[PDB]
Amino acid sequence: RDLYYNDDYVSFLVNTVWKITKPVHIVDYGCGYGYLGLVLMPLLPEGSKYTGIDSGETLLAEARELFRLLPYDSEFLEGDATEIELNDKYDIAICHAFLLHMTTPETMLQKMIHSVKKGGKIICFEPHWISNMASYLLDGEKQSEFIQLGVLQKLFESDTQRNGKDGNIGMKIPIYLSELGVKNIECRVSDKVNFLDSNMHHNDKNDLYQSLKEEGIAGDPGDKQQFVERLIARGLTYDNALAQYEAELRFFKALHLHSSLVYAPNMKITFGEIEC
Amino acid sequence: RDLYYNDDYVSFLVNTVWKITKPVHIVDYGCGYGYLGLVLMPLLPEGSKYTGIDSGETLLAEARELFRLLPYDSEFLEGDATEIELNDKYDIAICHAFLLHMTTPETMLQKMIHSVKKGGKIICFEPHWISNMASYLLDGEKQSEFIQLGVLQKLFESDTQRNGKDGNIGMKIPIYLSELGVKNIECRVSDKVNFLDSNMHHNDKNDLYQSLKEEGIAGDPGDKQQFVERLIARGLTYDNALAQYEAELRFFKALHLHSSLVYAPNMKITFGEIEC
Ligand SMILES: Nc1ncnc2c1ncn2[C@H]1O[C@H](CSCC[C@H](N)C(=O)O)[C@@H](O)[C@H]1O
Ligand SMILES: Nc1ncnc2c1ncn2[C@H]1O[C@H](CSCC[C@H](N)C(=O)O)[C@@H](O)[C@H]1O
Repeated sequence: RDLYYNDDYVSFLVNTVWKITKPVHIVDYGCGYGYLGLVLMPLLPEGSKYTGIDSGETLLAEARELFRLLPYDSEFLEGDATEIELNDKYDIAICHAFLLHMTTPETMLQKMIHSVKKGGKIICFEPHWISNMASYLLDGEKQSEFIQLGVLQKLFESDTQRNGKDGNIGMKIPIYLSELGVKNIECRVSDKVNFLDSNMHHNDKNDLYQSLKEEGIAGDPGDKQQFVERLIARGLTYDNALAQYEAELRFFKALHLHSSLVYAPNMKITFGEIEC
Repeated sequence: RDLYYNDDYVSFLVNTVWKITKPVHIVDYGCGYGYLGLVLMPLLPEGSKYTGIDSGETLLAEARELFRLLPYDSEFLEGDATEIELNDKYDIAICHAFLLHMTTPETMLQKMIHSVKKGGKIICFEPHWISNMASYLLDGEKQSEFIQLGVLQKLFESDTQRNGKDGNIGMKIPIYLSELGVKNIECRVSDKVNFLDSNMHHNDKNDLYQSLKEEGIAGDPGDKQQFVERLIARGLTYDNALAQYEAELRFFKALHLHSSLVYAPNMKITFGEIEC
């Protein structure tokens, strides 16, 4: 949450850009444990309703227990978002890091749109891995030493061509929304930038490091052979998978609590309106 | 201007993030024709003073004529920003796409800081070419086809190692500011995303295309031989310079008025405070 979005910036989107003043009925697809709800409900007009959809039974159990303690009206539906049939029309349909797992993104977006009432809105929070990866700066190390953008670029394109899952879908949402007839389409990059400051000595700096590691940043690549073979099987040559391995190994050994790291997740927020 | 920043987002930074309520005395280094002033003065408290510094005589002539028609108190000083000696202390020292042209960024930043009064602020608007380049999506084309991130990554790192000019300095400002003792350092990514919509048929869509081209997006690479030799001389191999050429040629031929393009300049806005 606090690693991808600034609290003040999300409030900016809600109150200034989207100008939401009246309570809204929102549906969140692939809500997980209700992340997007924990982010937006506090900023939405009092009286707003939050409905999350997810197939993970355990996830919904955590979500329910989590929102049980909150003063927000929230409900969670268990079911396959690609087949679930809703009976109501919502003011806003949203999702966070959901569409990138869909083999047929456009279709799922189509379904989300159909669940929105005329004059309603659709907001998608999706990542753009390639811009995310290019948004790294490690003091004392050349980016190309621990991040092979060229290899990553080919790798993410290959995976998408295979199963269909698009890790860079965040920048394509505007186009999918356009083809689907959505109006007033606009995309925005979360303004969030994380800065692990080597000269900041405070508990907050230590907490940021913990969050970074819990997110898997600069994780151990593991067994070299399994790694190279795993990548080669995804559409990469041997010299590419190797360069990638040595790159990840370098990052694993270079990053530590005392380091200076600047990172902008580059999350993509696309929204548009449903033709009245 | 409108290609790199959203009007509402800049106002957000001024009023909500920086919370500037009292009129401020700001100095802009390498102001060019006064771009940053045309952007911030309208949003700053009435009574604010704008002072720009630049070595380009013609540039300052245009700036003066441009601000002559405006209701903002503005003055332009002609001189080398790396040697100019100011007699006053400013509330805020700023710059836009200036530090990337400095061979010794840290030193110039040091000078900017010295021109700021205790309790004052320093705001730097600098680019991050690599994240800018990775932030491209062209419908109907694979990013790796018209943009070689791997080559660009090596290329920009090489240039920096040579003359010292850093095209990716935007993400390093926080670190330079940290070493210089600046407090409350925070970086933000402009939330701007340009979307040339193939399904939008309106004069605004045509204007966006014009702006994109005037900025040099997808420009003709020119003579193949001169191009490859030019890059090789900058620290790249032959197979890299060639891949780069064919990449730029593809973009030049693929992008047109009817295309769907999504682009997030990824400008980096770093700011901090001078200890008082
Ligand atoms: N057909 C489907 N229906 C519902 N959920 C699905 C799905 N296919 C994949 N998912 C899932 O989609 C979610 C996306 S990952 C987590 C998303 C959540 N909004 C967050 O940002 O934390 C997972 O929790 C997982 O259960
Ligand atoms: N030592 C120096 N003193 C003043 N200007 C300098 C300089 N070294 C380079 N420059 C310049 O720095 C500027 C940076 S490019 C333009 C910056 C302007 N803020 C804009 O965004 O439009 C140029 O106008 C050029 O004149």
